[PDB]
Amino acid sequence: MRAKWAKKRMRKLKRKRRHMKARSK
Amino acid sequence: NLRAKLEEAMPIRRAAYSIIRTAMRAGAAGCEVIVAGKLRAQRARANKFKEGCLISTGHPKRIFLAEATRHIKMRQGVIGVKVRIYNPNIRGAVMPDKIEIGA
Amino acid sequence: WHPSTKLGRLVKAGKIESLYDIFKYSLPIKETEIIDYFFPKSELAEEVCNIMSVQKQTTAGQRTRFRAHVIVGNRDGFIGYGAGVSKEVANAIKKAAKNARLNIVPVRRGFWGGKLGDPHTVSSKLSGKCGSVRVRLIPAPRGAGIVASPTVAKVLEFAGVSDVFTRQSGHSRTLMNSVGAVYNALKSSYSILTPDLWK
Amino acid sequence: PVKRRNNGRSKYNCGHTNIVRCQNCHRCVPKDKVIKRFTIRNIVDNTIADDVLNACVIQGFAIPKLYNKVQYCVSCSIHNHIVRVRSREDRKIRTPPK
Amino acid sequence: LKEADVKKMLVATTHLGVRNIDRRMQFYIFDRQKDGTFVFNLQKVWAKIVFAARILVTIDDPAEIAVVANRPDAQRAILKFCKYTHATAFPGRFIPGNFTNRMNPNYCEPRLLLVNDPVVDRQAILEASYVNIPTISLCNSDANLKFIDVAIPCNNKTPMSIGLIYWLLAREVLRLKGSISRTEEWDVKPDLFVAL
Amino acid sequence: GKVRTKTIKRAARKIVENNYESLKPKDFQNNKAICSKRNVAIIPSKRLRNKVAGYVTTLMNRVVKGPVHGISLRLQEEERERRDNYAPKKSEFDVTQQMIDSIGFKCMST
Amino acid sequence: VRINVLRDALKSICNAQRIGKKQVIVRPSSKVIIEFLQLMQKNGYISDFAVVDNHRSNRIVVNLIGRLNKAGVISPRFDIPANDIEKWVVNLLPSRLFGHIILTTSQGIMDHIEAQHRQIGGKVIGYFY
Amino acid sequence: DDIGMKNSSGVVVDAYIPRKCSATNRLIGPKDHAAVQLSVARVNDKGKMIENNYVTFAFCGAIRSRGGVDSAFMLLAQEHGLMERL
RNA sequence: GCGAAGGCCGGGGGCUAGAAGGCGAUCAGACACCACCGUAUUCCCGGCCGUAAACGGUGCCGCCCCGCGGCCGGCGCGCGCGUCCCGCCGGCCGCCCAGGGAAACCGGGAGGCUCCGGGCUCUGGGGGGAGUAUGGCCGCAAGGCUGAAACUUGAAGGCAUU
Repeated sequence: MRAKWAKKRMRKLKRKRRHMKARSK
Repeated sequence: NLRAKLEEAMPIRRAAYSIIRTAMRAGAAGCEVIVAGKLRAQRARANKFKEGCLISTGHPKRIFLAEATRHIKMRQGVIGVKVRIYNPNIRGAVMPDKIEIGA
Repeated sequence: WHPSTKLGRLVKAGKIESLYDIFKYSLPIKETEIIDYFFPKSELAEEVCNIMSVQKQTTAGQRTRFRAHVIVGNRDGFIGYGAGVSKEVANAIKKAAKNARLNIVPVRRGFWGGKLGDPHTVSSKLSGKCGSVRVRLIPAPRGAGIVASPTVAKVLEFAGVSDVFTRQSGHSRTLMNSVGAVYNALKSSYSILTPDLWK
Repeated sequence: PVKRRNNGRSKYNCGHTNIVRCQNCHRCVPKDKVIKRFTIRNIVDNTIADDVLNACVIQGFAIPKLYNKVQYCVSCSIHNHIVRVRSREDRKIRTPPK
Repeated sequence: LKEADVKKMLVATTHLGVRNIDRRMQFYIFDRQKDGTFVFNLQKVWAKIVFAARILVTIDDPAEIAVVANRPDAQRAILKFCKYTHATAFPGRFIPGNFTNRMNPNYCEPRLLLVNDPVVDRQAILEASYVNIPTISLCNSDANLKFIDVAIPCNNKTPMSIGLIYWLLAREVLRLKGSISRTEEWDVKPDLFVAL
Repeated sequence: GKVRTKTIKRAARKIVENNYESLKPKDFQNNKAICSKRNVAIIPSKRLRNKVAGYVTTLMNRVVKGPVHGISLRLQEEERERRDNYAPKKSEFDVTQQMIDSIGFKCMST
Repeated sequence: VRINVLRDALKSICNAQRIGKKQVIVRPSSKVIIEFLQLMQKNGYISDFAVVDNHRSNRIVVNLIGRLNKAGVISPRFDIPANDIEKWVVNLLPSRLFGHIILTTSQGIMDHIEAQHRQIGGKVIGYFY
Repeated sequence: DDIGMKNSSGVVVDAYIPRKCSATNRLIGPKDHAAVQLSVARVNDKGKMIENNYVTFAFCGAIRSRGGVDSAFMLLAQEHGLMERL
């Protein structure tokens, strides 16, 4: 299910990007 | 005759059709002319022009099929032509497969 | 020439006066020789368009065959579009010509406004559809001419329609569908009940 | 494109049906999309049927029949040949073969 | 109509019709039996036989009317009809291309057609519609009149009923043109048309 | 065992109808002589003639007992025509009541 | 709901003509439907029409002669200026010579030709060609 | 007053005028190959024999495809007198 | 306001199956498929969440339209009288005449439409980048909802034939 796995990969990366912004600001 | 027409630059379809009709008028059941070589191209084609019924295999091919091969020469390169003419009624022998039957 | 159909046999007598007589009885023409009988002076104008090389994939390789489309028509009131397919470009053109003559149909024609004499436009707004392409043949004034795509323009010159306003809708780059549509519209020219034919 | 009008299941006037398990493959298939073949076989093999009757002391005994409904998924059915890939026209034929 | 014909039609079972019916066929139907069999008013059937006969008589060449039937029972009736009324006959298979293919060995261009059953002779009617040819057909209660210009209500399934209807038509066609007067009864019996 | 070729089969069917009187049903040798006359049938090839003559023998045994399609027997044709043109005496065919009364004919009423 | 009484009527007439039905029934009868049909009866496109009274909206039994080709309504009814009538006739009708555009005018419901002669324009009810 | 398109001179122009279907008044187009023109004979009072004159009936391909021709014909023949209205 | 499943937050409850985890095989490897054990979960109550190939991939109300059958509910008509028959109305369906469509197919419409106009709402405008970024709102969270541009590319896609 590459399209579902693509959205799982995307969500995981947006979660990480939120964590980096949480470390700052 | 075809080799001369091809050297006169007759179109291959026009030259072949002229040979076919003359054989058909002389009564061949089938006339086939194949012209092969670089026909106005650097790639080689093999345009076969055929009309009527022509047998392909068997001892009758020896008896009822006149197969003539030429190597007409054009500037770009050799164009080999084969004319095959099949006559079932050659007087001397009959087609083995054909059954004449009766009334 | 031996006539093959009981219509062709009435045409070898001359019993049939004009192609229009046969059209008024909606008869099917099966021999191109019957059209030739009613077209004595150098037959009728013929044009070859869209010769397409179509390939069927086989185990050995692609088999290229040629689809020619031919329009035949007088410059007065008749148009036929037919198509043939043969390995030989020439053979297909002959088959296309034969089919085009067999499907020759009449065009009503008419007046945009002034009724001075000869009909110059189409009788009404005529529409025909082949595949995606749909055509709109609308009357035009005597000053206008065939406002059409080059392909449709040839069909309207070979139908004797001097001036027509046309609009094509669809993939009109497909010339086979394009000529088919403007032919089916020009086959509806005598299927429309106008107040003129109400009696 | 859409191969079948029924969409491969008999769901009419319905938004959800019950879930059945394919007996061989143990999968979850909707009730509408299931093979549902009911079989009545005699309890014993037909080769051993007459000799069971001779052996049976009870007079007038009738051999028990086994009544079961075998339900399978499309994958767990085409592979067992219970249903077969059909021609596009043959697919339309709804009548049971034989 | 005449009384003798009505009694003959009653023993024919021409009135009897199939348990399925079509809305176009309802005009002819008189009533439905408790089983479901739809009887036809024989007078309505007769008017169709004579109306059809007048159309058959309007052709100049009677041998240009093609009578085609695939039904085994109809085979003898169509041939007898062709012997009494000169006409082209198609027994057994219609053979596709018969009316449309110039190079057909049975190529016939008819100006009328007669078909025993719209269903058993579907190909014949379809070809008639390709070449402007009219069509007259014998029709039961389930009648698909597509491409059928004139239709005679009858059982069209019972072997005897098929025979009487062609005989009732042959008789009347011959009488309208000349030959037997409607005063003098036909010497030929309708049992000749029916095949055992 | 060896399926006959369409030329052998077709020719044999033509020979059997043309020489139905001349041919005999169960004898290949008798039928070979008929087929090799160069008159009622001209077959080139000894093996073709033998093959056609053998089909003819099989087809002749079928013709006498339960005849088969593609063969036209004048003897069967006259008998078929006799029944086809046969008349069944007085014709029993000569000899829903509400409908009869609806026409008003009321035939056989009461 | 039934917003346009006339559209359903001219659709139920065109469908009947395509079937080849001689007579049809219109479920709701309006005064503007009768005026549109009356115009078609004075142009020969329709035959006799009879409004039965059901004591509600009323029905119309319409007789047809195969003569009518297309009957429709323009919705919303757009008021047409006098010089705009010809631009409408060049798109809505086939041929400047045949066809009719029915427009409600202060004088009354009239064809485009009648409106042109009186040199007035009005809201377009529909069209029949 | 004639059935053809006219010009200023009033001469009927165009060419042939297509037949109209008897039942549906629909012009039979040039390539409509399902159109039929069968005729029905009339009978004299004495001897009930045809007068060699018949009423022609043209039906369009569409009314034939619809399958309404059979009923149409009877009604048209009843108007023409050949069939008894009944 | 409601909203499958999974998830979450409190209480419980805990038979089965079983995301995780652990094992035994497999294999070149196998932390996959298959076997085995088993936690969350599955179940209930009070909430959150707000999503599904949530599909008829087909908004809603209205009109007409062609036959042929099946089933379901209600009602009426004959008839001996039967869970008959023929209707009617509402529903669910199958085939399909036209007609439509690029075709598959739709035909109780995807018909009545280049011959184009019954009313109302929503959405799309080559394929990526990208449902990303950022801002807002919402949720406890997971996430939901709204939603770019720079930049890239000449096709991506539908249906059908071989």
